[PDB]
Amino acid sequence: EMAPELQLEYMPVLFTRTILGPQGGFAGEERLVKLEVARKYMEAGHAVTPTEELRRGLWCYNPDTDKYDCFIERNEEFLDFAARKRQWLDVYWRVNTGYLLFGRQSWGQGFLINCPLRKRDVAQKLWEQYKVRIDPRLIEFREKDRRTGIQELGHNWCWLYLPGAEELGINREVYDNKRVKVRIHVRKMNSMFALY
Amino acid sequence: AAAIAPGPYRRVGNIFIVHCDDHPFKHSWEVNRMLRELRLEFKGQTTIVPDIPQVRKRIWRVRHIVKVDVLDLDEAKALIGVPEHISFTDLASQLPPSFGRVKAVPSPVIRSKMNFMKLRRMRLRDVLHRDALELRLLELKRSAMKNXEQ
Amino acid sequence: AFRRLVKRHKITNNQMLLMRRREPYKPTMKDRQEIADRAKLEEFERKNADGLMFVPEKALPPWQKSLAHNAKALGSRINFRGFRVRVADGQDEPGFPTPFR
Amino acid sequence: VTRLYTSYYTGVLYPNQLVQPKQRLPADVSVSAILQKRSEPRPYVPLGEVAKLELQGDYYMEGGMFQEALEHYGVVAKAYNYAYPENHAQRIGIRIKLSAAFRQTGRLESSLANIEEVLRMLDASTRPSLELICEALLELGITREALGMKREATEAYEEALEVVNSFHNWGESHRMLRLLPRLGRRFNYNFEEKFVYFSPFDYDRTFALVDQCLERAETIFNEIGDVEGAIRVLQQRKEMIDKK
Amino acid sequence: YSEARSNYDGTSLPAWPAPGKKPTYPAALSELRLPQPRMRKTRTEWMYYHGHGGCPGKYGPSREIADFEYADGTPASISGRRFAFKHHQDHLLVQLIRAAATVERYDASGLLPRIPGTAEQRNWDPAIPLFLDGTMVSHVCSRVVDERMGTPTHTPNELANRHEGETLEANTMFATNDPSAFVS
Amino acid sequence: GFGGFGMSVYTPKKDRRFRVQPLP
Amino acid sequence: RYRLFHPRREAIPMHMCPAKTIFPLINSNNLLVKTRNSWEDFTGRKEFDEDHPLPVVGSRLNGRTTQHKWNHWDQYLNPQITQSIKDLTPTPEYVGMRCGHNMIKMGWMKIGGSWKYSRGYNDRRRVFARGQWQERKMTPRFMLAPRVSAGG
Amino acid sequence: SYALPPAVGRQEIRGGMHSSHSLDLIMRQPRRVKTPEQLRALRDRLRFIGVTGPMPQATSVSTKSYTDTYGSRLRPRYPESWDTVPPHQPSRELL
Amino acid sequence: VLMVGGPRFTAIGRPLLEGVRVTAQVEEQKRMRNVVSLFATPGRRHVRWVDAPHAATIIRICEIFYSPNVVGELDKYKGELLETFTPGQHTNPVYPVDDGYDVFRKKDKEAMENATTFLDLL
Amino acid sequence: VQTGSPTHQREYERFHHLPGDVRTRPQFDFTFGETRADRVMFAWRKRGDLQL
Amino acid sequence: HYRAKLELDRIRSMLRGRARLERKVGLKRLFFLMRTQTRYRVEQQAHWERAIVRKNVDSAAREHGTGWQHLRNELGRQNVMLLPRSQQLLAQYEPLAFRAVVELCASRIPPPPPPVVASVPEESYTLWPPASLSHPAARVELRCGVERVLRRGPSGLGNNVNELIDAWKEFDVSP
RNA sequence: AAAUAUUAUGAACAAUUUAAAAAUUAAUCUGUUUAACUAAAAUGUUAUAUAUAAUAAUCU
Ligand SMILES: [Mg+2]
Ligand SMILES: [Mg+2]
Ligand SMILES: [Mg+2]
Repeated sequence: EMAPELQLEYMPVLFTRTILGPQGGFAGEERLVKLEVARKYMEAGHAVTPTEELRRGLWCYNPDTDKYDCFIERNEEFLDFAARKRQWLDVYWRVNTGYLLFGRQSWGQGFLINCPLRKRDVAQKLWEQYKVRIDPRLIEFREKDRRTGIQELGHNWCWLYLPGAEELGINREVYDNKRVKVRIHVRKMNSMFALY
Repeated sequence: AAAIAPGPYRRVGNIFIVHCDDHPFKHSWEVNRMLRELRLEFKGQTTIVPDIPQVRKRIWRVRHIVKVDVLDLDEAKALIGVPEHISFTDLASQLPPSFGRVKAVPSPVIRSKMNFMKLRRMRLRDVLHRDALELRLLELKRSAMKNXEQ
Repeated sequence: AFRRLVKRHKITNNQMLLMRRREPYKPTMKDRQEIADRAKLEEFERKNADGLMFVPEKALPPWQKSLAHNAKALGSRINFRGFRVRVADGQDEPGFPTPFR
Repeated sequence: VTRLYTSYYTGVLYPNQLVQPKQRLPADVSVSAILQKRSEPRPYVPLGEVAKLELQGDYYMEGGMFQEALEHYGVVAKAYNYAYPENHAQRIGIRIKLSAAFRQTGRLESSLANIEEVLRMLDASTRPSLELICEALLELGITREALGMKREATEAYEEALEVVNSFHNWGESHRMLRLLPRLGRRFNYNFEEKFVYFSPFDYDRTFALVDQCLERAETIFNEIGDVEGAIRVLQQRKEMIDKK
Repeated sequence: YSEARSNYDGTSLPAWPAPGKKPTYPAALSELRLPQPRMRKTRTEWMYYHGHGGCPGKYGPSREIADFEYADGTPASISGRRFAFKHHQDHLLVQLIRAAATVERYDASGLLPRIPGTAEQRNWDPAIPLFLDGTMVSHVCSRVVDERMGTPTHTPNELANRHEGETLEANTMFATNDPSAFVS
Repeated sequence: GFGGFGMSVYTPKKDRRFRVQPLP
Repeated sequence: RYRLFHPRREAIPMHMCPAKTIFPLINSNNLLVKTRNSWEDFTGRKEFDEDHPLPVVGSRLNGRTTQHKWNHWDQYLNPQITQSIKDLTPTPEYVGMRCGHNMIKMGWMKIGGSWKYSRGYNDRRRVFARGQWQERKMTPRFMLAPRVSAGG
Repeated sequence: SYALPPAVGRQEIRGGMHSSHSLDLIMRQPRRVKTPEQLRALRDRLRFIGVTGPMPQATSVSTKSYTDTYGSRLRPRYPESWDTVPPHQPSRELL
Repeated sequence: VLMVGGPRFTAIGRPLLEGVRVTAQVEEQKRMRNVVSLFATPGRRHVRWVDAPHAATIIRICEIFYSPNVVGELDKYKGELLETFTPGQHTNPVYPVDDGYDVFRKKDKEAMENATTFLDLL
Repeated sequence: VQTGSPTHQREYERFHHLPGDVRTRPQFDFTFGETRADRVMFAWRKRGDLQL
Repeated sequence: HYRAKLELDRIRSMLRGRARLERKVGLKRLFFLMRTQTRYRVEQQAHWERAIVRKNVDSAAREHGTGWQHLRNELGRQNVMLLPRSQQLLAQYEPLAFRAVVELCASRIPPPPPPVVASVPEESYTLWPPASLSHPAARVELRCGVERVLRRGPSGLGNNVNELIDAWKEFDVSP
């Protein structure tokens, strides 16, 4: 359905190994990846060209023995499960990779903030700069932040609990399959983006 | 009562009443430009604007300096003394376009020449009245002298 | 090198005592310099959207018109087609096909 | 800086706001004598509320709701007759409006009766307003031409002309408005101050009344077939606008 | 005499209840959407409630009613500031009427979208649901204002490098349908 | 306090107006 | 409190300015429009009744007015009032003698005003000149251009 | 809908009277135009006076307009007082 | 008219009263004592002398008349409109602030603490 | 900032506009008795190797 | 450079000593005095004056058992619109009226209802003409105007409204 | 936007940056004056000295 002039810059790719990122995919996915990214994948061995027998079934990377000896039949339910596990791993990677910037007001050169950050604001910035929709109930502040919040100016962090991990089997690859560490950085911005 | 409302359906929009609660000049020039587009020049000013996406974007950009109230079309028709069979398009067509500060011109020199052209058109209306009087009198005199000679 | 004697303005609203800048909705100096550069560049690109239209000798700048006229008035006095004088000055070559060309 | 005029902006003081007096008829000459020489050849009253009512009545008359204008005029005319003594300017003016409303509703006989009563009150008055007498006999002429008395309507219009040409000052309306273009000191911007213009149809209502009188007279003369009368009326109208 | 009107027509609600019945009282708390904190209305809020916008001597009977009148009932004359205030009221009414007419013509032409808010507001606020399936210096100024105020923050290049044209997709695996998560 | 670390301080003239009494 | 939470509908109450102020006949099926288009078209105060005229209490713009001197239009319309040599005034485009200082980059300053912000005006009065901002690095155009001939 | 009151699908310090009490009462009372037939039967009789263009004489012939009687430059002398503020300078209104 | 009162009554208009005839006579119209504003910035050389004679009308109030329209007796503490009116009995009686429980309550003199008022409407 | 006499406003309350230990009352007070040679009025509690 | 020498030379009598004797010293003194007094009148006098008035009204209310805070908030609630100057004048010269105001504020009397939005009558939706009578809404408005005329002040027009409405019939000439 | 007049008021390191010093041992800089009268007017510096704390006894 993609226009031909755009599709010229892509190529169909079957992912042999799960890769996180905007140009990645789960093991056994037919995906239109860009030319350079697909070249990198095929050079690293994490992807192949989608032949018909490969679309029927494909050998995938087995992390237990560190070899590509794990054959997988591409089924409807398998594609559904793999897409869901990929979504879980992807949101974990997004939340755990980078910082979360909060531009707020602070009177003078003080050490604290005027209005402390709450779980609503944390989820707002998550959706804003990570494109992640969550409910604020999953956010847990530190012990020093349970009372007021992220009122401290500078490098902060909190916990983000991700409940559905045991059903997908994400206990091994992730350092902690129950919660994520959300690095937060609050900056005194008196510019137009203060709003507080 | 547990069923869906029958009969034809009418679409009803909204209008915003925006009030500037802080000094606009204390912020960057871009927020000041957005407030100028909203027609808010000083703290404590109130304007009425449509609910179009442009106005929504302006209000979203200045949402920390203004207080906005919403009134639907029926609510405004009730707030002012206008019947329900009379819309707002006919009232807008009735009200004159020569109301104070008729437009936003790109330059005060353009504003000056617009006022000059208004005065010039008034003077031209009077001159054309007098000249039409003169032309009608001339044609009447011509016809009268022709009918008298004949 | 700006006016050290500040301009005075009739204060009609008490907030004019507080405001420091005369037109707050107007972009700052460097910002409007960049805006003017960008607008003039866009206008120049619009003007050059079509190719360089070659121009006859009469619609030339004064410092080229009479030179190009005198360089070939001798050959123009004798009416025959195909006479060209390769004058040094004039319009430069665009480097690509042009609809006016 | 441009002005958005969002907040309340107090008006400016300009010489065009000078309170212009009313042209008064001399005490010696009388409207009764003019008509004869033409035929020869206070208690408390809520005046604010009745003024609201009269404004609403003339709004109805201008919008075309003649019966409502007539009843409003009747109420406010009762109020004025109670509030003012005999032969008063506001009294005669409001019954002028009342006769106009009667004529517009179609009660032409009562309109003529009221306008004749207006004429006799003007005769009884000492120094009536020129605008008042001109408007009164203009309503008289319109009522006559509605009844079918076209010659008498033309006579009323011509007597309006002969009163305004003998007792009205054509230059007093723009005495303080004539040197106003000399206040402008800027030529690149704000140069409309050098071209400020004030229409005489707004600062001399007697001029507009007589203009309408002559327009209706010319229309009646064209309908009848009196080229001489039409030429005379158009000449006088041109002379009036030229004087202005 | 004396004049007392809170309305243009002079009409009003019954000031006193029926004899022997409990009266009706206005809301004493400030009209704040959150249930807490609860704060009694200030005097300025009471003025706004009773119709004098803000301070006294503005948008109320104390300014609309005539200042005086003659003993014989004759009203006063029209002041220049009175005419200016009438023009100001007319300007407010014209603003309202023109805004409503603009909304009506936009709805007739079909320029009102079915999705609430603008794209910037949708990208910023997560409480909005997901809806799937002459001169030119002033124009350049508007364009640069849009470029500066559209995206207040960028996605970190470690996730999606925007210089290569890489963008992240909405990951709604842990989202919720009820708005109570953002309301409460 | 509205002082701050970087901001310089000044000596404000003490307000000597007549104050209303507090209420329960 | 200065953070007031009230419906901003109250900031502009329409209780005293309904639609009937603009359309007096709106309650009927008529739409006669009667507006005050601006504050400029104010003809002035007018007496409601003859018995109560307006007072004669002058304003500054109305009272602080000198006497009238015959101008060119008056003298051209009636040559009888040209009785003195002072009537023979020059063209009206002539303002008068120079009454100020055209101090550069400041405008036309008033005599006896501020002099502390003008030394370019002193260097304009005295023929002494400067301007090496263009010469500090590059040579002038007459030095860069060659001569086509010994006569030019 | 045409029949239902405008204050039916409203999404919404309770029990006390607010400043918008009469407005809320008008919004709660049922609508006075029930059908588009009544809407058009009321709107067709709506007449515009200051409109640019000709107007019909369907009902009466002898009834003339105020402009047809007194021209366009002439206005009725309005009572000018603090309560009655008429539109001064009828020539300034023409653009 | 905001309020009309006397030695025996007081009509508190909220916000204004209706039915009051306050007639006065305009005696003078003149400029009050001039207030001179001297604006002189110490930096520049420019001084502005602004005279302000505050114009004012001097009026002598000739007569004050009041004819109200009463609806009925109004209860102050209950807040209701009383359908019956009895001038012999106090509508809202008062009681002394002394219950004996407050030990550290500052006691005033007994004559002021136990003092009943009279009946004015009789 | 000094706003009152030592009876109403204490000497360490002048720096209340600053964050930190100046908003707490000190542990030691040398104002009463023999005046210190270096005129040390107050001393806060030792925060590690630093004492204010 | 203007220094108002000719204007300030007349007021050297109000000074004393060297300022009264010598012209330059007196001119400097009077210039400083006028400038400082202008500054005080512009940005400092109103604060002191309104504080005095507020203190007087607060003491008057404390003599009755309330304070300026509650009194001001309840005056705003009851919609009395009495400036602090008028409150002070009542407190000093009409103590009975001030106490009546305090009693009104302290009582549980319902404050006046908010202003009513102008409503359009049901006669506006009447098909007119129904196929020489007035519009029903216009007649209703005329009756309301007549009632509003007759409510304000006693007049000889009479308390009847029908005979006052039927005045064009009185002016009419029966054919 | 043109035609004219003038222009010497003068910063060295470090950090970050194809996005934000957000490193507070970091400042990102042109100050400051500016007010017709009478009224109205919404603004903020208080301290809390004990809970991983304080006050106390037995015994190994
Ligand atoms: Mg030579
Ligand atoms: Mg003051
Ligand atoms: Mg240039």
